[PDB]
Amino acid sequence: LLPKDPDDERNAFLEVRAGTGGDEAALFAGDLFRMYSRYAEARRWRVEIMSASEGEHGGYKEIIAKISGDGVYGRLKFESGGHRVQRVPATESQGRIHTSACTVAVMPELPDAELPDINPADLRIDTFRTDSAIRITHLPTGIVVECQDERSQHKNKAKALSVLGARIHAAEMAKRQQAEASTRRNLLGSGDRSDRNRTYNFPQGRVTDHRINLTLYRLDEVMEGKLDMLIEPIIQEHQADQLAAL
RNA sequence: UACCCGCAGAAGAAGCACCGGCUAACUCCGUGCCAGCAGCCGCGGUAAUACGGAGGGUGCAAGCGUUAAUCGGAAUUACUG
RNA sequence: GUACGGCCGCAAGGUUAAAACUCAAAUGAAUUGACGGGGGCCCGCACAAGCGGUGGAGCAUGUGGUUUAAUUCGAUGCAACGCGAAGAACCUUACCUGGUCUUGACAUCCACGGAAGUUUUCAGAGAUGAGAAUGUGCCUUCGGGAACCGUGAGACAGGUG
RNA sequence: ACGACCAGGGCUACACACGUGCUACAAUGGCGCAUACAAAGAGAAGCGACCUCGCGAGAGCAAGCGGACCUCAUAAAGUGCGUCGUAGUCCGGAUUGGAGUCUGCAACUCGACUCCAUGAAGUCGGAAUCGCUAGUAAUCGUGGAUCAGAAUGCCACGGUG
RNA sequence: GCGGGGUUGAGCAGCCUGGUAGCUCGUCGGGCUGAAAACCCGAAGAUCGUCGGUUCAAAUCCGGCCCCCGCAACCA
RNA sequence: UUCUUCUAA
Ligand SMILES: [Mg+2]
Repeated sequence: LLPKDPDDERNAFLEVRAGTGGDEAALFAGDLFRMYSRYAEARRWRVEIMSASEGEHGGYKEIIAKISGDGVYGRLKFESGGHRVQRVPATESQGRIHTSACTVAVMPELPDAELPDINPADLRIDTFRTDSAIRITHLPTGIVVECQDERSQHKNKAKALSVLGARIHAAEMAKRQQAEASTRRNLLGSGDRSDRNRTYNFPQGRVTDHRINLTLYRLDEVMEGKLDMLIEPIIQEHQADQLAAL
């Protein structure tokens, strides 16, 4: 009955990087990615890693994936933000609590047909080491998306453009939503993609949201993909933001 | 005018600060190195006497705090010293 | 001991000498320690002297990793790794997949209704579903209870969380 | 329901990586026959002779012994002879087919063992690294617990040295 | 416009008159260390830029192209 | 002869 965001039914391009705190966050970049792998397989969604980058110490410097299926952006759009891990390092033999965090970007599946204002004069495309590596740079936004992991040039080009065109959608629809003042009533959270949304205390096994301040000692389950325990009450409060302003 | 006389009924009249230590005075609940606190040492990194609330208590009192400000403590420019 | 200025110098620079700022310390000796690619001493299959073995092979066994609906969990320098576990076909099993159950398997309390209990048929993977003969061991100025089943009420249980 | 019960699963998966073992790469050996020699334990439905039958795994009889009595119980390395003749071998045994045996509701996952066939790798192992100072190392058997069944493990025990 | 070259990941040898893919580090894995380095040990990886031809056979020889790299774009 | 380093209750 509620007027919904029509990009919710789109799928999700996904962008995870390493964060602050050292290898712990870079591990925690790789640690979170297994959960969404468990989640999207539980959600019967196809995980498609478009590009990946470790810190070569067991932790991912970054990773770009696409998760596709049924209403994938409508379940993952809330996740974009800071997410903190609290644990004890293995090189520490005293129990000094180091803390680290990571950065999340969730974008709708935006086709280039749904991107009419794309312009190759507004693009800068680099081909390097038949050369298979593709670096596409969107000139008015400065958005640079590389793809080199495929064996051929044509496969890397569409993969570097689709994430970039999603980042054009990620830039512009954020710049449309932050411009609209009364539309943010139907919005759970701040609307910026930088809030420390959820803290992971591992010795407590604690999952603690911060936008609704929902605390769970269910981390072992959640890390293995029991995440609709969290995503659904977010939407229940997100649509409570939608219903109470109507 | 001061002042004096009766008049009504407990009637018409109490608060602010603080309680980890220094420093008199504490428990409980929320809270979780967040929110905050803070003169100093310092708290909050789930069991907070230090955060917020409750009660309870301390201390002043029609004020109570805060800040600014000057000397003091400082023999910390030392004549004393 | 720096900036600026003065001073001096052939120059190098010297000399005179700040403040903004920032910290809640800085330092001094001395003490117990620890540590030393310091010194001295002593001891150790520590080295030396010896013997065999591992690492190569195959397999057992364990962990990691990976995988899994699940591969239950713990132990991971020495001092985890044929460890927990002196022995996972089921059981174990703590895990998965379904099937189920809720004063609950169980403790005790509390009534209530059948003495228990005895044999059986069928459904069902089984957890269970009605059939189905009974008994009166116990006791009583005898709810038929207690033993022992079932029902109910909550007290609570339970948890290898 | 992080509680209770049932079946089935899984705890045994599998590119790998490591630990720890076991068995090898042979002639001081292999194989065959003959023969010598323990110690310590275990045992009542037990240990189960004895004989029977089965190539054997076993099956049946069923003594005997709660055990300084009987059973387990024949120690093995060895000794003696024969044989193999320096080879992937009469080394070595992986794997796999077949066919059983036993256990236990039940051996698909997922058992142990027998028989037949099969006969990988392996011809002393890089950098490295381990153990051990005498009955020790080395090497050879035996037993025990755990245990329905099921140990190259663990715990003992002797032999040689 | 003309010359040059395009080679395991990388940077490069060999490119030899065509029967012929080496190096080094990197990588991977062990060893060493309490750990990381360093070092040691062991591993693997190339269709020789491209489209073709000549050839018994092309990295090789040849031709065209892609890429650059050099060079030259003069005299009033 | 040679011989470096150890984030953060
Ligand atoms: Mg090792």
